[PDB]
Amino acid sequence: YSIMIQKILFKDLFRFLLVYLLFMIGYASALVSLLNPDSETFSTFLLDLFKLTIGMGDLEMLSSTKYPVVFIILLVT
Amino acid sequence: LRKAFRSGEMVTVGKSSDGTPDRRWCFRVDEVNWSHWNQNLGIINEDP
Amino acid sequence: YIILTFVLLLNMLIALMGETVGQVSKESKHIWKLQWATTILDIERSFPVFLRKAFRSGEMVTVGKSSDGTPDRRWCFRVDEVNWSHWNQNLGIINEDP
Amino acid sequence: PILFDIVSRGSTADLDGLLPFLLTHKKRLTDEEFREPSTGKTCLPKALLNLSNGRNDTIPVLLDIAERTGNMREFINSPFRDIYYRGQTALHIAIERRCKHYVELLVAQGADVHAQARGRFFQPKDEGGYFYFGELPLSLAACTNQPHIVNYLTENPHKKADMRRQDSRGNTVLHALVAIADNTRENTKFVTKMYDLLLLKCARLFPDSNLEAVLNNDGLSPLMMAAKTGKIGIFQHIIRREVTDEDTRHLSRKFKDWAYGPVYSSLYDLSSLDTCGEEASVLEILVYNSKIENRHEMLAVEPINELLRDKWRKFGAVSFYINVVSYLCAMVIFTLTAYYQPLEGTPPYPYRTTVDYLRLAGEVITLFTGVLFFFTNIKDLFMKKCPGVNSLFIDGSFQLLYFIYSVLVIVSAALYLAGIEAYLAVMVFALVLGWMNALYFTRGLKLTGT
Amino acid sequence: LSRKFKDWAYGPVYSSLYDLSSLDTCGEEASVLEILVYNSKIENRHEMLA
Ligand SMILES: CC(C)(O)c1cnc(N2C[C@@]3(CCC[C@](C)(Cn4cnc5ccc(C#N)cc54)C3)OC2=O)cn1
Repeated sequence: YSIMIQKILFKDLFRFLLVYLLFMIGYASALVSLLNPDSETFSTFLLDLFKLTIGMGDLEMLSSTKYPVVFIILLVT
Repeated sequence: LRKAFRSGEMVTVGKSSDGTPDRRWCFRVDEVNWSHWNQNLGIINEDP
Repeated sequence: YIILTFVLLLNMLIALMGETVGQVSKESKHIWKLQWATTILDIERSFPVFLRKAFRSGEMVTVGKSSDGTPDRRWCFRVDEVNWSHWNQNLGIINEDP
Repeated sequence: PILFDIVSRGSTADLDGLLPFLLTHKKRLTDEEFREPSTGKTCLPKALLNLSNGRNDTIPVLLDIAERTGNMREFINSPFRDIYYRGQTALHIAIERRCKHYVELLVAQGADVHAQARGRFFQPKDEGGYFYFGELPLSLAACTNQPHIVNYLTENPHKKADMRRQDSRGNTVLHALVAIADNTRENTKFVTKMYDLLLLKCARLFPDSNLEAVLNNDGLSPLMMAAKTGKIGIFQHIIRREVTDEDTRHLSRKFKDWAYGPVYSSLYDLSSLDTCGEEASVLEILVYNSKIENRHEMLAVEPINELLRDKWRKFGAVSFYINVVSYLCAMVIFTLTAYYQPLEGTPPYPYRTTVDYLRLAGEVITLFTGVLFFFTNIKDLFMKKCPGVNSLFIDGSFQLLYFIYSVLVIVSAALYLAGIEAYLAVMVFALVLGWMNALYFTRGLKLTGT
Repeated sequence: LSRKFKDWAYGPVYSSLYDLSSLDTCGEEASVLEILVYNSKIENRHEMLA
């Protein structure tokens, strides 16, 4: 079991983290570039996006700034 | 309708005990073999 | 509704489990190899002809006299091996020196 | 009716009347009255098909009557007319039945040893036919594994069928031998033997020419033809062949450079494998146009895997990594340009501030990258044929996605021209698709490629 | 009294043809195929059908 934990932590966990970070950074740029009003607000909205990932969020926040439809499709994807 | 859409040919195999034709509904399959050379031959059509 | 949705999830899990993985463990290697080779060839074709000629694999070895005694001068590519079974069976005909 | 039965049972006895009759009535055996309306089959093919224990007593008598009646020539080589067997000659039947004695007896009197059997029946299996043997008597003898008939046909005092002749398709005896080549042992075992036999014989007879350098109508050659058709048994045999005899050692493709104890350094000829975009290298055809099922095994032959690895090391890794870095930087610039866009105002915006100049540089470089992606992908897609299933996973999907992303950027430009609301609808999709596409470059690393 | 004949041949291409006098009868004489697909033994049907 110790061998299993070590190999799971090292071999593929970082691989998954790299891919996951790739998609996360792409979506962060895409999502925040659409918003119309700045680094502090970027942090708040990134935290909100992470909250939506965990399963709790504010519906009005997503539809706060224009184009609700594209936001819905982006979040679904 | 089933008779109209019947698989196979109306091939004739050969003369019967009294010389009458067989005329049996058959279904052809073909193969490629490189091992046994000119072993036996096609007895029916005698032409591809 | 909920139970059947769970059943669909379970069924999808099983199908990915056996049929997909058994085949993947073998097919992924070959598909990746094909992708690697085709990217190599694409990178080659990107370069101009003269640059490709400059980066040409293999030697300019001469094999021997032709029918009229002229040299072959064929672009070859050497590979070497170690064999302990067949001893001094034939010999190197070209360099005649390692 | 009568004569066909007489000849069909091998009845030599019942041809007494025939010779007086033909002279008496000014008739010949090749006249239309004696031939099948459907196929035009004359007496001789009928006799050769109805062989009794390998020997029919009427072939010599028919030939004797034919010459005595004045028209041997028109008789020995009379083709079939039905579309299904067009061009087939009595010589084809003699060779196919595997009787050397009748092929000799038939060519001795003037049988055309070059007549082509090109009817629908004698076509590649993919084109509505059950046997394609090269469309020629010598190709028929070689393709049905009768080495003795080939040895006789090439060398006989009457008339010799040279090995360099091409059929209607352009296929020489070697393309024909590749065409029937299969990956079963029972097939390859004799395909390779006959291939080597014919090659050495043609080289010895005609020294200057190389039989393997004759291309068909499609521009392929026996090796290049076996590359894109999926024939390992003959493909690797051609690559690894070495001829020890000093007379014809020059037509070999694997030589032994040097040795010292248990260390043998040999060296393969890549005259055709790697040509550098001059003579349609075999490698490109093997990697693009080959058969998907067996490509993985064609690419593992002895001098090809090492060649690809060497090319990767020499110029493959650095260029790929430089490509990855450039793409990632371009997308970082695209993301930065998207983020800094002032959402207040209808474009085009006035570019006056240095930040506005930076944004304009980002905007223009984005379009340059988009048109570049359009340019190179369209070139690739036009260059390569449209793929199907089992090839989409290799590369198709990525050029599809790259095209979609480029199209999205192009439409983003048009909208940005006039419509304030429109252009932002899909320019974000552009970023999403681009970051999805960045997954392409994981193929360099095997762990990420899988 | 045979049920598989050899139609024709040319080199390494042999075309034979099976008799289906009883396999496929078109609902007249209790075809073997229907009995094999419905009434047969479940354990070995997969192999009878090959
Ligand atoms: C950043 C920059 C400018 O260097 C760059 C380079 N390539 C692309 N791609 C990548 C790609 C993806 C799909 C397969 C393609 C068409 C195969 N393919 C066709 N021609 C090639 C040349 C080199 C390579 C490599 N390595 C692959 C090639 C390549 O389509 C693009 O546009 C994008 N940006």
